[PDB]
Amino acid sequence: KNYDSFATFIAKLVGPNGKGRKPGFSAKGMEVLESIVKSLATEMTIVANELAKHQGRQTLGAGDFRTALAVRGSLIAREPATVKALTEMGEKAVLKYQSSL
Amino acid sequence: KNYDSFATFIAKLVGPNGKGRKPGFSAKGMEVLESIVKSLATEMTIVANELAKHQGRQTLGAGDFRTALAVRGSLIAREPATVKALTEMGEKAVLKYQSSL
Amino acid sequence: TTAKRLSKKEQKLSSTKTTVRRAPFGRIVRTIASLSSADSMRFSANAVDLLQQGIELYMLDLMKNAALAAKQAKRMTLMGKDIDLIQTANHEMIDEAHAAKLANTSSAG
Amino acid sequence: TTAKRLSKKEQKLSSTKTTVRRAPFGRIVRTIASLSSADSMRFSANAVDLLQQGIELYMLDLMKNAALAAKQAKRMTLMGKDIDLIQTANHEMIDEAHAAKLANTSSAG
Amino acid sequence: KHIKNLGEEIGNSAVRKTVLRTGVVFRLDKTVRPKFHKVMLSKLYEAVNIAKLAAKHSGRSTIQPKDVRLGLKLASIKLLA
Amino acid sequence: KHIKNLGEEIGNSAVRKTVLRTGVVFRLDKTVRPKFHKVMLSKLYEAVNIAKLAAKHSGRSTIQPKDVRLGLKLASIKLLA
Amino acid sequence: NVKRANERAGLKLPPGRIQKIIKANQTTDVGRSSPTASVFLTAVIEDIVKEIIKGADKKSEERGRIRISPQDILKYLTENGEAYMHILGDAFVSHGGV
Amino acid sequence: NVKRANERAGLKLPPGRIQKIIKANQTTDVGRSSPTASVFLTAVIEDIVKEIIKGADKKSEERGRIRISPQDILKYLTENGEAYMHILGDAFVSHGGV
DNA sequence: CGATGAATCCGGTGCCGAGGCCGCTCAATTGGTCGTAGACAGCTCTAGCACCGCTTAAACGCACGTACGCGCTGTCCCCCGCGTTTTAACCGCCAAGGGGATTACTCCCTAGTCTCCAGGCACGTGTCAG
DNA sequence: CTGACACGTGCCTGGAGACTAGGGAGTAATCCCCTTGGCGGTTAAAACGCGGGGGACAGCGCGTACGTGCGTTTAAGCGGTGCTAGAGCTGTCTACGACCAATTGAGCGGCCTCGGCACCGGATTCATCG
Repeated sequence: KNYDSFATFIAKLVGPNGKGRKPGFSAKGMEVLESIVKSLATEMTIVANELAKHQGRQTLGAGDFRTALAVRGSLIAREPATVKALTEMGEKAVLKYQSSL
Repeated sequence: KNYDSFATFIAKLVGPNGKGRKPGFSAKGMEVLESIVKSLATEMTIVANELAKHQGRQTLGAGDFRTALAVRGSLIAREPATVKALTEMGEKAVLKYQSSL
Repeated sequence: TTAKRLSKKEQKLSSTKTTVRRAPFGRIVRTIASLSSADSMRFSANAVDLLQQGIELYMLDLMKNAALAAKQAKRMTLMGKDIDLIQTANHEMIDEAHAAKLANTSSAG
Repeated sequence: TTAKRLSKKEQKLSSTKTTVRRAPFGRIVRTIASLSSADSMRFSANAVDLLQQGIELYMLDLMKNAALAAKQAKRMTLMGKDIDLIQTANHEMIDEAHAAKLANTSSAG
Repeated sequence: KHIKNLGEEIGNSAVRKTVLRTGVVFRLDKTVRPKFHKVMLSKLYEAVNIAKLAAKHSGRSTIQPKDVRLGLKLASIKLLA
Repeated sequence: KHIKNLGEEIGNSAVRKTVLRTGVVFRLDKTVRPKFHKVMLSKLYEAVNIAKLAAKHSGRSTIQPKDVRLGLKLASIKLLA
Repeated sequence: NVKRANERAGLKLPPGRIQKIIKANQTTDVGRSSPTASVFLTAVIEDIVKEIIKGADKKSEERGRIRISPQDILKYLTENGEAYMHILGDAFVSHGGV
Repeated sequence: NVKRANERAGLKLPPGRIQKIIKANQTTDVGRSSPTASVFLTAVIEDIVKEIIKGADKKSEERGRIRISPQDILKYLTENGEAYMHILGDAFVSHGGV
């Protein structure tokens, strides 16, 4: 039986580098870099699910999560670019996925 | 057609005329006396479900609520003086309805 | 001994009347609701009372803590720098810039 | 300035070392786990190391805040009555009789 | 009428009243007022925009008690209990 | 006598190192040490007994990393992120 | 019939209504939720609310009147009977004194 | 086979792994969970992780060495780039000093 | 040696909320299976506990001297107090229309089962990075 | 330095087409509750100028109470060894939650009354600066 984690996929991000090299990592930071993803996922999913129950719906997609991201940006009073770029990227990714239908 | 509120039952538990004074109730007393029950039944069940999920089960057979009440009575530094009495009362009630079958 | 009597009256007799009147509170709430949007949002008749009962009771605790700190610092009056200590020790830092646009630029209702 | 020189290396030691040694943590943890019951709880080999990295950092933060509060009062040193102010400013309710009974009377071993 | 800018809608006497409601300190200096105004408005802006977004997410236009209750709960301020 | 009385195993050196770990205050009076120990022990008890209860509720008689990782979250102290 | 399930378990509030809010937070993966969970919780909550009401009634008559109001719950009793207050430590209740 | 999920939305992390986490916490009033939420969440998380790694790596070299360490995560990109820091809440990273 | 503004208490008033009715229409029992979940006896191999000997870092207690907390006093300036003037809640009343709330319906996009093969997980290995 | 991570390999089961039922979300229709808004007449509260006083900041004196250097323990700590409690996976029988008829009274929604609390008017403790 196998275990499911992001240990390899975290090492699979952008490391090919010609102008800066340095595609390095270590096993000490693996634990924190893989706990970050889980923390963000749980934190935003909780708020998206709670926000869903207001409408009386029972479906989550491309909606409640986007409003959850907006709420977690407003609650932080972050710079507008931080949330704006992230949501624009998310819309681009969802459009790329749904292009092929 | 039908609703979810405890006004009739909340205005019923205490036996009136203990010395000759039936318990009166204002309009704003009901709001707080229902919000207390709502908050208690929400937080206690959340902490009783996040522990049954931790064990890896599917049923909450009141054995997953005893160790949630104990956790909530220990987290608040509340001495077991008034937690053991509540636990005994709840256990006595459970048997009452169970034995009647 | 005038402030002592004023506080004695305020603590007990005025347990219902809020510090800031209803109409200015409604005006500021309506003004702030239309900030960062493009539509007149309207409101209800019972949400404003809940908003008041929340915000004022939130500020009272903070002021009590700040006054306790100021008294603990062997002083008798209260200064603004007392509030900053509680704000830092309780986290949730405010973007200094926003509060300014809120108190200064914002001008309507 | 020996205190300043030692504080210079304290962070570098903090990057890899711990304030209280490992065995005086394994005991303490075992002794407290053995209370409120009559069984040997039989700890693991990683729970202790997980507990340390949380508790030590939490109290580093607490004492940092307390020292910041002490500096504000134009007082160079640090006193105990500065901790209580921070603790009550964070609404962290505590029990004093139980804490005194815990600290004063035990055997560890 | 001459001055209508925000903040002063929270009256100068409001700060005195809320600091006098607690029987610890009976005086305050000149700089207490702006800090109070900034803190109160900084909290209220978030606490109202959260409710506005939650309302608009479910259709509708008018805010309602449920939306402000949810906004207060999410703003780390816990109401009647 | 000695009897390794509890709380002293967090010696004065640990408190001094914790205070001097930050770089804002380099002195400490005699009231700090008796307060640090009682501040620590209550939190340690409230974060250890929760994990012990969670470990006992699932059968078993030994505490694992997941139990203490749950207890730390429940004790209103967040972990690595 | 045992429609008097309140009489069956010796309770006053209806266990079904408490189960309705119990089931609202089950985070999936659990489901099931045997009916013995509602009786225990209902008994505990009933004891808590009964004690609070009895104390507030006993202490309201000192000011007079025959009513229970948020002022007579927030102050007076909860700051006196803090045992049931700490369990819900975030009071911030209503139009009441302190 | 479309199982080449990396080139589906140009992302790297596998949407499925995030989706199981999404389905772990969902009160028993929702279910459903259309498959287009996982893509959104995974894209957001992927951008956050890529940005933090790219930021921290350059500075983790000036101090020396060619690896990434918990102290080399807590320093700089969390202290300098607080935009990707305040979103999570507290830091409490590791044995990373101050 | 009296005695201001008031320390609180008595005597009513009438104006709208809380308590007693009053039928009714779904929500809580009641019987009837049944197919998955929780229980539980057995086992096999893993890591937690307990002890020995040596070495060296680290906590520890004492003498001594200086840095710093605390009480005193002159000050002067900035906050409160009080009368007065300006504003603006606010309550009663009458429109006016936006948008909450219910129904019909119909078509899309999740749920679930059947079949496959290549991406991800668990071992050798060495060469540099703490 | 020495051991740990990036490179290389072998395998298997979980992510994928894929096809279908079946219900929930989008959307036009309809009316009536409820938000906003303008008028005004008393009338309370916030804003404002002025004067006297007490409270924050600042030097000096004092003395006791931390910080530091040094000799002296003392348990942290390594590596080894052995012993066994209990985590962990498997195979079998069954109790008890789930979904579906059928029945029936208890509490939700309106009405009707009568006192509870907001209110004012009047009689006075403590006190007090002459």
